[PDB]
Amino acid sequence: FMADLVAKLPAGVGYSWTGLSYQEALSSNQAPALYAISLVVVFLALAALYESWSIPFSVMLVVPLGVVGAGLSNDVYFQVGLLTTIGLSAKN
Amino acid sequence: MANYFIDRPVFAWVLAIIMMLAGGLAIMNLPVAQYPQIAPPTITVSATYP
Amino acid sequence: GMVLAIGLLVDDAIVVVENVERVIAEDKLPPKEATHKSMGQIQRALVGIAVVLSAVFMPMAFMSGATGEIYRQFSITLISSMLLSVFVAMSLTPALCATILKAYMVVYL
Repeated sequence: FMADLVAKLPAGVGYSWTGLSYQEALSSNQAPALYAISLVVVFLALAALYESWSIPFSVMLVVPLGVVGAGLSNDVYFQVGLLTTIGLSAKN
Repeated sequence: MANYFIDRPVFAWVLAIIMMLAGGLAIMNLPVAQYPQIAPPTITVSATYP
Repeated sequence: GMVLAIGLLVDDAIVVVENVERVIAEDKLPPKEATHKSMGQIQRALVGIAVVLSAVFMPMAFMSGATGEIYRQFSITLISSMLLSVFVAMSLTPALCATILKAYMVVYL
């Protein structure tokens, strides 16, 4: 919203983020790719142990539908905490 | 050690696929060059005296 | 990281001790030879799970980036975690138990 506000300012005026905002911007613009590759890795993890679509790993094949179904957000720690919760349920 | 993998077949296949993934990422993202960088490092000093 | 690594250790130890205790209670056997008999039943995934987790976390540490360095604080501690777990479950607990043990899809949606 502040970016659009600056877009409303007269021409010749730019903007940039520094400190914490720059770090979060650098995380966010590359977060989807790393999250996708981590999801692929964890899918291989939940596809290699019970030998392929054997018994449960075919129902974990339905997990991506639940993931896509899932403005409220979550912090960086909880994004790995959800994966760890999935892993601990898998181990259970 | 073979019996460890014979009774667990598709896991070796999974390892093969992750080897393909690593190799593809390496061959794509590496500074691929036609020839080895045999050229020694060079330091250039420039000064101007109008 | 190591906090999440804590919970994956006790399972193997408790399985080992329950097997040892059932063996001694059934055979009236001293703990040493009972344990020596005891490994030939549970040689299964408890090591294989650690092996698989180490394998899946193996190629995460070869890519760079600040977010990658952050993820190392999880990945390296995890691989060390199951490596220590597979060491301890086959090394330490047997010695103890030998030396101390006295004689709906919509519902999921």
